[PDB]
Amino acid sequence: LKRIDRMKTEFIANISHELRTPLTAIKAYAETIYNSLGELDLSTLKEFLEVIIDQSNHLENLLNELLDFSRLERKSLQINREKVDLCDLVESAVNAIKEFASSHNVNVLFESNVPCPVEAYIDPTRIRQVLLNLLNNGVKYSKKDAPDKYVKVILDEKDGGVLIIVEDNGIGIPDHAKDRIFEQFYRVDSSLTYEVPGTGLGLAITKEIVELHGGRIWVESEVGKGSRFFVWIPKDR
Amino acid sequence: LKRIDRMKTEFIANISHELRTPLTAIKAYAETIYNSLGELDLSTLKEFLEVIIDQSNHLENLLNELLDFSRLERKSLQINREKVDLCDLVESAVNAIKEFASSHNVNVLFESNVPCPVEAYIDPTRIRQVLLNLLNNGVKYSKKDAPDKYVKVILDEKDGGVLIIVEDNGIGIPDHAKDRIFEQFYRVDSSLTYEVPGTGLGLAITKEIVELHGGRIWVESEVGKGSRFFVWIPKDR
Amino acid sequence: MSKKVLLVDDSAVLRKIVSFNLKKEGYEVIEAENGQIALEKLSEFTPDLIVLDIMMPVMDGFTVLKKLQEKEEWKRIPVIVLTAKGGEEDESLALSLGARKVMRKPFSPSQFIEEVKHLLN
Amino acid sequence: MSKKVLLVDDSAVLRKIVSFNLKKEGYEVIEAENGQIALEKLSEFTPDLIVLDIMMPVMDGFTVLKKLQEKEEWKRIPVIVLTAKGGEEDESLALSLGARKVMRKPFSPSQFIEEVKHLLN
Ligand SMILES: Nc1ncnc2c1ncn2[C@@H]1O[C@H](COP(=O)(O)OP(=O)(O)O)[C@@H](O)[C@H]1O
Ligand SMILES: Nc1ncnc2c1ncn2[C@@H]1O[C@H](COP(=O)(O)OP(=O)(O)O)[C@@H](O)[C@H]1O
Ligand SMILES: [Mg+2]
Ligand SMILES: [Mg+2]
Repeated sequence: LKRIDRMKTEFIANISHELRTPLTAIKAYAETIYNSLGELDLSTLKEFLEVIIDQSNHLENLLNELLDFSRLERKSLQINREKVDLCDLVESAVNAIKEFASSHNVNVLFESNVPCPVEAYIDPTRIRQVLLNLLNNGVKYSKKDAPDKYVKVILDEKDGGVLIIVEDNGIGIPDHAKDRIFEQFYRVDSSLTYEVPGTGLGLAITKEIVELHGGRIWVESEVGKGSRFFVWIPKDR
Repeated sequence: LKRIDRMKTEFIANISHELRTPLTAIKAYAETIYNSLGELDLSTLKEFLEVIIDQSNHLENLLNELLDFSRLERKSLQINREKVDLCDLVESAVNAIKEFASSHNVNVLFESNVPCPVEAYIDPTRIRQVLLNLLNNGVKYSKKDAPDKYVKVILDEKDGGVLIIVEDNGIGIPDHAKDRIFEQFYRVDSSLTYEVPGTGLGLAITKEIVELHGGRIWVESEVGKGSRFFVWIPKDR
Repeated sequence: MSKKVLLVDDSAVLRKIVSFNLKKEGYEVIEAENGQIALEKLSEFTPDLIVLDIMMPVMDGFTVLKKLQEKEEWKRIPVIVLTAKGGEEDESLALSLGARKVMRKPFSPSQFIEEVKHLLN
Repeated sequence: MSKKVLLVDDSAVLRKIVSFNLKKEGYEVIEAENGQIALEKLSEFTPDLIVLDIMMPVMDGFTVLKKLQEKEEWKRIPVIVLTAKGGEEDESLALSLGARKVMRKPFSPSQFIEEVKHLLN
């Protein structure tokens, strides 16, 4: 029947876990500052404030996922296209993930087999969002201890559209799961997915954004080697 | 036959609304402090930190409702009784809300139609949460502008148990909804409830806590006059 | 003489932090708890800028927006709408009621101030 | 002659704020990124107090707790468990493995320090 109810109840729990960790930081750092102004040098004070700011932006990401989820059940998610240099936009996304990247000892790359600029008629906000989700998963699922971890964006044109690839040194994705990771709420609940923040909404939102552009998304992955996500979008006008 | 999935979807939207408001303050205050160190006197610094701390505590209450919701569905919510003086416990609750109440100029009062101590074998934490929940709605559903707004906890011994009443001069509860307000997710979607935060779980959690104690909860209220929430628990031993 | 900004939102926590950032720039701030009060104060002075929330008791921001572009003195007052209503048609309707810019909550104060400075040039 | 505390949690954000509040009181702090790395450090020294997370890679806090109840010189070390695990069974299991106090997160840094002082006096 409709197991959707049980999947939404686990959704509630995941929301509560994703809210718990930033809130722990925000509460402890804010009350420490409040009780320690005489013991904080300026450098430590700004550092603690930045934790609050960074943790509150994790919560803003959670907020926007719940709103986008509302826009899926309502089938209301829309896009607004405009003439956009896609090279400057992927470069815009690697700067918004580079700090959170090196937080996990991971660099981000952007090769491009095609001359810049690459003009496409797309919704720059949502495509940037798609890029950030794939980049976020690249570092959120990088190999635990191993070094030189990276996530790479390769921009290219193929089959009468633009082909974006997001490749990483990840834990990998099993083949029994490669065909359902794009579904709402679904998450690989393996061993090495312990304290990993997770809604299971990201790739579903990504998929709907990509298809609204008239494109498709798919993945190729081998456990241990990493993952490659392919986004193909028509160029339009 | 299952409207559950419908009410659970608006529950997600209500989580997002409750998440959005404190997060607006936390982000804006944190970034302001960070960029305004030379433009803050010490008192403004501390009060901006207090806003952050107070808004985080709103989020923590949100978090504890999702946790408690998980315990409700899993039928694992559990009380642990101790020998506890109820006169003291109810004062721990009115004090813990006296501040938030004064933010709306609502006075919290406690009258015990009996001699203290009131000894009963209850869960001191969970009964406190019950009192706080109903005292919290007494302030949150106060009449907007109003002369001398109060909320009163009235201790009593009736029908072989303890009768806790929480009366308010609030906006009142319409008669057609006096029964469903204890349902999960249920909120009286009126007009004077526009920008009032809520998930519709407080009373469902309150009702479950009180019944686990062997007691019952019910409400009397007329629109415009006020509300009286009745909580009756056996004394136990 | 410093520019005066009319700040209209039902949340005291919100107006406190917006007022503080406005005064950092040297602006003068006049506060309104709802849309009704906002118009009542506009009969007394004319601000250079209005910051407007949408969801308030008594009178909402959409109604304020429509009333300001019905009075010849107020049509030209630039309005920034700052609202938690991140709806897709929420913005369009605000823009068609005369708003110059619609900004969502949560917001960045610095971005909000860049936009405030921009309309004051 | 200042007391030492071994701080064991997978999160750097958390270790930093807890370490800061511990040194306000003058304690030395040794950090461990997981439970196996923790125990490797109890071979080099013995602390006055252990602060322990539950959910960690490699080795979780539950198995750390019991190995401390095992070894003779670890037996008597106080352990505060500070964890996001909110379950009543999680606390009872942790308590039955020798933890003297379990505190949930989000936690109050000062309530946390009061319990730290209490277990060291
Ligand atoms: N780059 C990646 N490497 C490994 N696993 C991934 C990657 N991207 C997504 N996944 C898996 O797909 C699942 C669904 O992803 P997503 O919808 O983004 O969920 P979440 O919001 O929890 O990240 C996740 O559990 C994750 O295990
Ligand atoms: N003291 C009160 N006065 C008026 N209405 C109330 C009161 N307490 C509860 N209610 C009504 O009961 C409904 C559900 O309350 P509750 O379960 O506490 O959920 P929440 O407070 O999270 O919305 C609300 O719509 C509210 O209007
Ligand atoms: Mg408002
Ligand atoms: Mg952990």
